[PDB]
Amino acid sequence: MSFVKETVDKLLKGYDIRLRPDFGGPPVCVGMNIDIASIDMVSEVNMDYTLTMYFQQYWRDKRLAYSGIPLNLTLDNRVADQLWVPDTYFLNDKKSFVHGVTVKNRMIRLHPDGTVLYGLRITTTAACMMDLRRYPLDEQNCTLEIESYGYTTDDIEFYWRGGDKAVTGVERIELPQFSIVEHRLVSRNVVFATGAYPRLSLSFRLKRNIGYFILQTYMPSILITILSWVSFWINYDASAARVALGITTVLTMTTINTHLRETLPKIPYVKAIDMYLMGCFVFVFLALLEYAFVNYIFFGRDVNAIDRWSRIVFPFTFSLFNLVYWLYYV
Amino acid sequence: MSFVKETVDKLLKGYDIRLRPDFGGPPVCVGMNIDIASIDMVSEVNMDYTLTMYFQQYWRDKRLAYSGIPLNLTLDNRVADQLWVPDTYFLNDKKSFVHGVTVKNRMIRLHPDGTVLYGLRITTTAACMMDLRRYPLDEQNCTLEIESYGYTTDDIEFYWRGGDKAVTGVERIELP
Amino acid sequence: QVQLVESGGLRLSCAASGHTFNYPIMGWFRQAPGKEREFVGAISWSGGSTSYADSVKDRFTISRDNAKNTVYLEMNNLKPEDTAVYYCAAKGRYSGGLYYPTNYDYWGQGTQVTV
Amino acid sequence: QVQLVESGGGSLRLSCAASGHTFNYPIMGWFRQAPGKEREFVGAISWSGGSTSYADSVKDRFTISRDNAKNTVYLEMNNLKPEDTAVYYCAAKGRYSGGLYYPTNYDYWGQGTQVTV
Amino acid sequence: DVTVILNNLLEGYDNKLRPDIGVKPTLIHTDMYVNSIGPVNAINMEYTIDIFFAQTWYDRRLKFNSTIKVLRLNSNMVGKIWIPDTFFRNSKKADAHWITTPNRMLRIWNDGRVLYTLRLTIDAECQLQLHNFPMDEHSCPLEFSSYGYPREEIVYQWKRSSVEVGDTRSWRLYQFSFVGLRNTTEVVKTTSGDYVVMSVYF
Ligand SMILES: *[C@@H]1O[C@H](CO)[C@@H](O[C@@H]2O[C@H](CO)[C@@H](O[C@@H]3O[C@H](CO[C@H]4O[C@H](CO[C@H]5O[C@H](CO)[C@@H](O)[C@H](O)[C@@H]5O)[C@@H](O)[C@H](O[C@H]5O[C@H](CO)[C@@H](O)[C@H](O)[C@@H]5O)[C@@H]4O)[C@@H](O)[C@H](O[C@H]4O[C@H](CO)[C@@H](O)[C@H](O)[C@@H]4O)[C@@H]3O)[C@H](O)[C@H]2NC(C)=O)[C@H](O)[C@H]1NC(C)=O
Ligand SMILES: *[C@@H]1O[C@H](CO)[C@@H](O[C@@H]2O[C@H](CO)[C@@H](O[C@@H]3O[C@H](CO[C@H]4O[C@H](CO)[C@@H](O)[C@H](O[C@H]5O[C@H](CO)[C@@H](O)[C@H](O)[C@@H]5O)[C@@H]4O)[C@@H](O)[C@H](O[C@H]4O[C@H](CO)[C@@H](O)[C@H](O)[C@@H]4O)[C@@H]3O)[C@H](O)[C@H]2NC(C)=O)[C@H](O)[C@H]1NC(C)=O
Ligand SMILES: *[C@@H]1O[C@H](CO)[C@@H](O[C@@H]2O[C@H](CO)[C@@H](O[C@@H]3O[C@H](CO[C@H]4O[C@H](CO)[C@@H](O)[C@H](O)[C@@H]4O)[C@@H](O)[C@H](O[C@H]4O[C@H](CO)[C@@H](O)[C@H](O)[C@@H]4O)[C@@H]3O)[C@H](O)[C@H]2NC(C)=O)[C@H](O)[C@H]1NC(C)=O
Ligand SMILES: *[C@@H]1O[C@H](CO)[C@@H](O[C@@H]2O[C@H](CO)[C@@H](O[C@@H]3O[C@H](CO)[C@@H](O)[C@H](O)[C@@H]3O)[C@H](O)[C@H]2NC(C)=O)[C@H](O)[C@H]1NC(C)=O
Ligand SMILES: *[C@@H]1O[C@H](CO)[C@@H](O[C@@H]2O[C@H](CO)[C@@H](O)[C@H](O)[C@H]2NC(C)=O)[C@H](O)[C@H]1NC(C)=O
Ligand SMILES: *[C@@H]1O[C@H](CO)[C@@H](O)[C@H](O)[C@H]1NC(C)=O
Ligand SMILES: CCCCCCCCCC
Ligand SMILES: CCCCCCCCCC
Ligand SMILES: CCCCCCCCCC
Repeated sequence: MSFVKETVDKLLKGYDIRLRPDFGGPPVCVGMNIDIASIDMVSEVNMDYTLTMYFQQYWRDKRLAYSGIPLNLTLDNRVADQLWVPDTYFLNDKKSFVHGVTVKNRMIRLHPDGTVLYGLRITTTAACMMDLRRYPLDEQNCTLEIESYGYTTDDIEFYWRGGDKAVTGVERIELPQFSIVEHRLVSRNVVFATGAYPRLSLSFRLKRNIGYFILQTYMPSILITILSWVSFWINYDASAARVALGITTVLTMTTINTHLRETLPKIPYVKAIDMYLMGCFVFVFLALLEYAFVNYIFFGRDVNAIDRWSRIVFPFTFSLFNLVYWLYYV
Repeated sequence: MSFVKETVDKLLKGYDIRLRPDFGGPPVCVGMNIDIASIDMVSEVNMDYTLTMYFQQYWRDKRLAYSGIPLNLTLDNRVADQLWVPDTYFLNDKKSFVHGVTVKNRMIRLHPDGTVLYGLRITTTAACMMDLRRYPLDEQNCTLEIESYGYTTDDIEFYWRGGDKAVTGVERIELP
Repeated sequence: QVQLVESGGLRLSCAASGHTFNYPIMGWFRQAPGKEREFVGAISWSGGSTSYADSVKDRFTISRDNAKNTVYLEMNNLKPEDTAVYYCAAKGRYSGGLYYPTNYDYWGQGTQVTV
Repeated sequence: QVQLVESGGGSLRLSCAASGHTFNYPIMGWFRQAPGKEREFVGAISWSGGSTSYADSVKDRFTISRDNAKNTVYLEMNNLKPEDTAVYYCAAKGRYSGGLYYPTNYDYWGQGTQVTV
Repeated sequence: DVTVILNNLLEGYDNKLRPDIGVKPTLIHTDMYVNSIGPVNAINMEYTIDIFFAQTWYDRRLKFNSTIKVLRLNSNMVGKIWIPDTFFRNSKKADAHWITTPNRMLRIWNDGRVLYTLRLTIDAECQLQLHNFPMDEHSCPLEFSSYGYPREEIVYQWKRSSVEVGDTRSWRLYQFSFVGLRNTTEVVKTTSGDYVVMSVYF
């Protein structure tokens, strides 16, 4: 107890934070581990995802070695300022924090051989590019890039501790709309003309679940188009009925397209859902134009030929359009 | 070159930050100046409006009086924590802050006669009650009220430095 | 409130009944005679997100179905070190540590797979 | 600006009618000035018509109402005492003026009516 | 060795005063690397930008003669040194990064050259003339200057070749397309004095 206190005092005495371990020696090797609690949210509008996690950095330092105390020491969180820590930052971070209730989620653990382990609970809102061109049938690939700020590869070398076992909690992630297909870890050195800087990267591939979209966005449009096709089987002189059917189908299509504001209106890009809705709109418009032709040709100046070929060509053309769309986008 | 260092050290030596200029004398007279950078939004829902400004205060302090240096000294902004400043505040603000990138957007400037210029970059959300009965044919009057917190007119007085030209940028402001 | 029944022995199937959402991650352990239970592979609740032990990688595979039958296991490369009874277990959402049996609450039974 | 006009002057009802930019000066206050004595704060009323505030002397005797449909404030009096003989004024106050009991904070005043009992 | 140099250089050096306070203006060479221009939030008339901003100046008080000439300082000493008061005029809510550690690097050479680099994520204001919407083009500025020091005290200069931009494909611009950039420098007149305002238009 007392001798433990004097051991800690001797360890911290004459230890300059401004000096890295082996200032003139070979570079210090930092092993990084992550235990990710969950990915809290993924927003396409702001183009980013929120990740909470336990970042651990492990490194050796001869200055902080002790002896005669075989048990492993876990010092208080207030020693972080007293001890030197590597400068590490997330390149694609927009806003992150270290939890601070009831106390700061920060741990420093020393070992008798001078080794140090530093752990932090961080919630980072990292930013990842998204290709919402194939939305909602897309498959995003988001990344977290860890990099040293001041030091080059000649002074600090980042690596994954445990190879492919560095990152854990992918099973623990549970996103409502997305589903994780694969995760990857890549360590490398970004090469600059001035020098080389180390970098690590943890990447996730996130497929999107399409059952919800197929139920809400796609199915009503198909049903409305099929309803618009009903006009061809009604008597050609039923002007009020056929015109009301066609124009109300057009109105329903427009109503769906406008209150579809849930599906990414705030940021505007041409996605795949937009093309599908446009195709359905064009089909119902052509359906009404067909009765326009029928009325003018046959009423003014034994089924009529226009309806006869329309009944066969409208479903066939819509099926071909659907086949082309699904094959191209999948 | 060390003369400036000795002068500022002598000025800051034995300086009481809790005592206003002329504590027992007549009240200190403070001029104010504003440059409106932008009126960001004017929300009818919340009946408030955000406003960014450069807010500057001028006051004469005999304690910070020097000689032999014919130039106005612009010191580091951290000296504001050592010097006395007015306890000004916006009475109708709902939320406000001083911008802090790259450093604190603050400025202290001294003059040989003793004048002190104190500038801040402030974004503030002020309250503006609105008579929306005639909406959208309405006309609103949104005010910003500046007042001393603790001191009274027996200790501190305010004025618009430069008179009617004490506020600028209003012609440059654009709103949707 | 998670009744687990494992069957099979090679293909194994572990059916779960009850409040299965509260116990998302489910995995497999094996106990040889005169040995402790050792981890064999775990699978998450949603879709394909699984982990495997290095000692038995690429010879045991785990898949999931959104049904009461729940998870399936596929076995290859029978060896004298596979003479162990295999248990199916489920874990709480926040009970960290996949490889440790003590973190798991509700277990199935042992299926001997002796060569 | 706002133009105030007091009228009226034992059920007595005084009326202070306001015209102009009445919204910018929501609070309206009634004062009284007897001969010799200085102005005293009789009462105050808000914009919405609620949260009326009366002085200690006449807290229960008088009652002040409001109706923004015509921009007029009514000061009713139930029982009048012979110390109440005075010139009654109406005034308007800004939204960030200050206290209610001090006539200096009030910007626009009225000519004031006379009451004797 | 290095530590004794560190405690030696601090002695004296009142940080309140700029280098060459009474002699000449302090010349600051600025460089900027635009990581990406975030989405242009037209609803609030703003756009997010991520930059690595470096500025270099000369301080004669910090000269030290020793075997090392590439010395580096912990962020705490960065706060004991004088640094310029540069700020972005059109910023709405800008901020540097701090996790895992404060992202600020200060490197001093033996000849008194000081280089200070910061990573910034600014939300700069960009007024939009939406009369020609959706057939519109905009020139969003990012302008900065010293807050307190006029032209007679601090003078900014672009280091070389304006600013460097990464690969445009990595940028998060979905509603708009990038059509290049340009740089400008002027002397904006204000009540406090004349200030050298640098600007980059995208
Ligand atoms: C948006 O809406 C707001 C809503 O309020 C609206 O605000 C009002 O704006 C008007 C102007 O349009 C303001 O009116 C002016 O107020 C001046 C200050 O009045 C106070 O101080 C007077 C004394 O002088 C002060 O200043 C001198 C130095 O200049 C100083 O030495 C003094 O110590 C003092 O600080 C004071 O008289 C006045 O009134 C009180 O006292 C008088 C005494 O007779 C009494 O009659 C009053 O009842 C009251 O108790 C007050 O305390 C004022 O100087 C100025 O005067 C003009 O007219 C006079 C003649 O009438 C001229 O002599 C003078 O040169 C000026 O031309 C004027 O009255 C008003 O105060 C605002 N109200 C509030 C609450 O802020 C905005 O205008 C609207 N604007 C927009 C853009 O929409
Ligand atoms: C909301 O949703 C959450 C999500 O899961 C629910 O969470 C769980 O609640 C139940 C309710 O009790 C918890 O059950 C218990 O666990 C405790 C603690 O167990 C540990 O420590 C004990 C210390 O004495 C130890 O004995 C235990 O050993 C057992 O477990 C091991 C596991 O392998 C087993 O091998 C042993 O044989 C033991 O069985 C264990 O290490 C335990 O004390 C509780 O005991 C009660 O129930 C048992 C069985 O009926 C009974 O015998 C006891 O006498 C006692 O009455 C109980 O088993 C469970 O741990 C929670 N899970 C998590 C992940 O937190 C929650 O219940 C839901 N609530 C509501 C309101 O919806
Ligand atoms: C989401 O999308 C991102 C962006 O594309 C993907 O990121 C890339 O991932 C791949 C691997 O999946 C990375 O490629 C790898 O780099 C490794 C290290 O390169 C070293 O070697 C080079 C050349 O010598 C050095 O310059 C560098 O500094 C490193 O020292 C390679 O070892 C990998 O190997 C494959 O190619 C090499 C040839 O180069 C073969 O010899 C190998 O046998 C092997 O076949 C690979 O090349 C790539 O660098 C990553 N890019 C970025 C920007 O991070 C994510 O993977 C993706 N995620 C998902 C889940 O899809
Ligand atoms: C230190 O600060 C003083 C001011 O406190 C500086 O002197 C002042 O300079 C301004 C001009 O920058 C003078 O203002 C006006 O200038 C216009 C012309 O530009 C003129 O038309 C006006 O009549 C007016 O003079 C100002 O009067 C003057 N001083 C005063 C009395 O305010 C001074 O230059 C600064 N620097 C030094 C080195 O002293
Ligand atoms: C202090 O921490 C060290 C770090 O692991 C512990 O040491 C190792 O201990 C584990 C399990 O106890 C072994 O599997 C490793 O082989 C050990 N060596 C290495 C290099 O990791 C150590 O036991 C801890 N001290 C205690 C428990 O008193
Ligand atoms: C930008 O600034 C640099 C440096 O001052 C200058 O050389 C160049 O001409 C300017 N314009 C462009 C388009 O780069
Ligand atoms: C979906 C288009 C309308 C279906 C008409 C059914 C015709 C039945 C012919 C026997
Ligand atoms: C809207 C166009 C309708 C055209 C009606 C038919 C034109 C004449 C066909 C011979
Ligand atoms: C499962 C996806 C179905 C896509 C629509 C099918 C169209 C059928 C046309 C009659």
